Amino acid sequence: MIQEQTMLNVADNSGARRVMCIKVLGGSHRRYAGVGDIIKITIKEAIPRGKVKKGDVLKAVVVRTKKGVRRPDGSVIRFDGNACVLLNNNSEQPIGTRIFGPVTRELRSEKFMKIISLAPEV
Amino acid sequence: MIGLVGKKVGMTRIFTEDGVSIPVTVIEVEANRVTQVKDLANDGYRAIQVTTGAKKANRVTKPEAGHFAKAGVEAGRGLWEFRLAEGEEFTVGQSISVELFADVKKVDVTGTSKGKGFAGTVKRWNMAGQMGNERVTVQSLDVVRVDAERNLLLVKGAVPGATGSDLIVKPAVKA
Amino acid sequence: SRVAKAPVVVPAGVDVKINGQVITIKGKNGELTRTLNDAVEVKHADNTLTFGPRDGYADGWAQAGTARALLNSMVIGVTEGFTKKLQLVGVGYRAAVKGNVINLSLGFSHPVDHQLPAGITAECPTQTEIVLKGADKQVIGQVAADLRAYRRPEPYKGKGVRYADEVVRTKEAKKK
Amino acid sequence: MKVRASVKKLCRNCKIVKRDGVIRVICSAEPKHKQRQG
RNA sequence: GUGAAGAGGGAAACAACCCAGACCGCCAGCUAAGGUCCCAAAGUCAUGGUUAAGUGGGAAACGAUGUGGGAAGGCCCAGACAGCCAGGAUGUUGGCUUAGAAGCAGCCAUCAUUUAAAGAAAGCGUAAUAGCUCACUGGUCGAGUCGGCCUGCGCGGAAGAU
RNA sequence: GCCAGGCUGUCUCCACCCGAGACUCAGUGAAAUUGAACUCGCUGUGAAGAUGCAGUGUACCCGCGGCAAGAACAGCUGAUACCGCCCAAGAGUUCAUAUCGACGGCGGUGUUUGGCAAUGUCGGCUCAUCACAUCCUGGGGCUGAAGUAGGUCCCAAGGGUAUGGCUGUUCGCCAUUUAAAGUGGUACGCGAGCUGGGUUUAGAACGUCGUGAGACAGUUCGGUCCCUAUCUGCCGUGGGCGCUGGAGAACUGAGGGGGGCUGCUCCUAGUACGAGA
RNA sequence: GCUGAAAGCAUCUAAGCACGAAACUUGCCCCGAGAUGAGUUCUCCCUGACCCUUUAAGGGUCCUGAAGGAACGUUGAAGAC
Repeated sequence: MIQEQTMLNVADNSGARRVMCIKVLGGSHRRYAGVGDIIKITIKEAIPRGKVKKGDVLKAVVVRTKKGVRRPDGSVIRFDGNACVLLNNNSEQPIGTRIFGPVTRELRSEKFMKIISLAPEV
Repeated sequence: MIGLVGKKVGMTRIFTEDGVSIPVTVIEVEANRVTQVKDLANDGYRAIQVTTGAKKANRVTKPEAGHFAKAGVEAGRGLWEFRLAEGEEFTVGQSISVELFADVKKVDVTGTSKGKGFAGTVKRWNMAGQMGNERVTVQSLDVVRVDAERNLLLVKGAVPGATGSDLIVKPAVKA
Repeated sequence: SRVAKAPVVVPAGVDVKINGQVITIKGKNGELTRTLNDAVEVKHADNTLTFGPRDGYADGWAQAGTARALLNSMVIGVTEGFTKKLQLVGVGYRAAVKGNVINLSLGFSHPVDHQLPAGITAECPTQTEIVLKGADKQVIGQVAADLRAYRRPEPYKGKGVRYADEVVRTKEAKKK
Repeated sequence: MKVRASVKKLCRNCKIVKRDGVIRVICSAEPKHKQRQG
């Protein structure tokens, strides 16, 4: 579960360490966003040299949720924290070719066909 | 068409073959025999009075005892009415089982919500007053399993009323 | 006034009954009734239907002419079949007619069916162009109103050609 | 369309019709000349 | 003049609007303003006219085309208004800014034979062609018809208050 | 005096638990106020928002727990100013009104400037009511509509009609979403409902006026935000009575309560056909 | 909008005469016969006697106490009472 001004971790090799959420999209007058929802985040720390620079504002998607998600059989997926990966409006293919931690099975969306290959640990 | 009155027992989960957990609310549906028939000529409309349960002879008022005797059936715990849909009629003493709901796949549940004390304006409207103990209906519910030999009924979700509360299940008007 | 002062010849084979204001016309095509206005006291006048408005009505002459016109039309219809009638239909898209239903695909994703009001001499001489007939007399009330309401070969693109046998207009197309 | 207080025959092909107590102008050449309130 | 310092009735209520100056009592009669469908007492009263819109029952200046009527005016059984089964034929594919304007864009005349009759041209559409109508002219029915002024009211104007 | 970080229901949203009151039983018990009351809503008038005047509609009599809806600011006239309209030169490839529309006239407004001469006043929060004179869901007409999108007009109030930085701000500017982030009346709604951000009850502070107390639409600080809301109105629930001998149930129903929202994709379908786009 | 004249063309209408916007109302859910216009149906219970008067919607006396409710106890996922 993610709300306005929520701390999200980093699960890509883009060099980001801390990312802050500024706006929530995916529904008019919406107060919360899910794992399979788009959010607007910024960057707090950046590597010395790289493609990502301080002050950039861009889309992102949560891959792991502290609250977790439910399953039809009653099973629940819970993580130690919230992990988010930055996404761009154009060239949706994220720069990060490696993802830390496992992923769930809800990434079968039309736009998430290229991310299922990554994250070998499920 | 016509619904039946049952008793709420509890709710749990039912696992499908594919491995999906589905909530189910347990309703005991005793064979609700018909006591009286109302018609357009006499009563002004077509309806049937159904009864369920069983009351002790010492705990049944003599007028009710005579009314049940006229129908030639044992005295139940209450009477309920269901409007006919201009379809087949019924006869007094015709026991009705849960087999009717075995091929509907869509049911609506009416009942009284659990009583509660006074709820403030923020708690109620989000004027403050007592909540619960009023008729409320939740429609478009799908029956999961039907057990004719055990007088059991299971529907998805939750239904008004606590354990042991009487409720009414009717075929889903909306479709 | 001018229409009222015009006796209408009723040929053989047509029966006219004047039950007060009620006018009943029978003939080869079939029965026909039309409750006439109370402001006209038309005389039977066998072999004619001479119209004379009742005194005390300002609208008497116009009502008498209104009567005369369609009373003559009804007479020469019951003798031959709605002299003053047609229809227009074969509707320019994939379509068909059967029983009392004309199945159509007028520019929609679902079929649109117009109920035929219990009687029609449907035909399809050519594919799609304007025509029809008189035999249906009173059952032809509108009928084509539903056909045109769904679509009236939109007068820009002509996407689907007109009706039974004759023509309709259109002018230029951009989007399909 | 025009809802002005006064309606006049702008062109030859204008007809005055009193419908529902309203004097309208109907034109068979250009619909633009159609005005409602007379 | 009223109220101040005059009661009472009417205008639905109301002090400056109308009638009207209370000595007291009567279960008597007649009037003023205002009414005579009820509420609430009186004509669902007589005659002569307007009203088709609840305008009456709220509204000004300013502009037309409804009936009732007045002054009249034009064309009218040597037959009018609306009408059209009939005609609209020929160079005038024009010189002219030749890119085609040919009447349907303009410089331009705005002619001339058939003639019971037709213009070198008013609308619809074509790159212009072409084609369909109208000015007028043959034939039948046919009697009235057309444009403005005066107006009382119907109307616009006009949109009024939980 | 400043920065970075860890740190709690201050909030998205509040969820639940322990005590003291709130409610009942037994007894003690006073006040603010009080002309008398058999103390309803709406329209109209009124020294001008009427429980008491004319009209209209509803309501069986009496209790209980409740949210609190109950000179400075707010008379006569309308030059000024705003609003709508009529005519209409013209722009618009020809064509005034598809869209604008110059010069003119006509009315309405008290939404500016104006002329005469203890009713607590602008904001923000809670709570809302009503007209469309409609921002949207909109359909329907014209289009210069060879199309969604649209440019303009008739109707629609059934419903919806934002978040943050500058102001106390109404308003306005800015950035991001949405279908839009509407116009106005309700003492420019709502302080005996909530705070007072400046102004404008009582205190005091700075500059000015007067010897003086005092005063300043000259400017800050905070500011009893007074009135046992008796009573008016409403949600819920009771005691009495009548439905005509009495009683227990099941219901038809005159009327009444509130909601009729919506994004994305899918197959249809790269579909109608369209010179192609 | 099919035909369509009046007014040999034409026109939504004059006449034979139908569709249609999510706009409006029903339809969807709940309270509701104090709706004093006080509604409909089923069942149950009472089938005594005497006296007087101002002689009739009269009064009193002895017996009777029907069904049902209330009274009190256990109490409830019903409840401030």
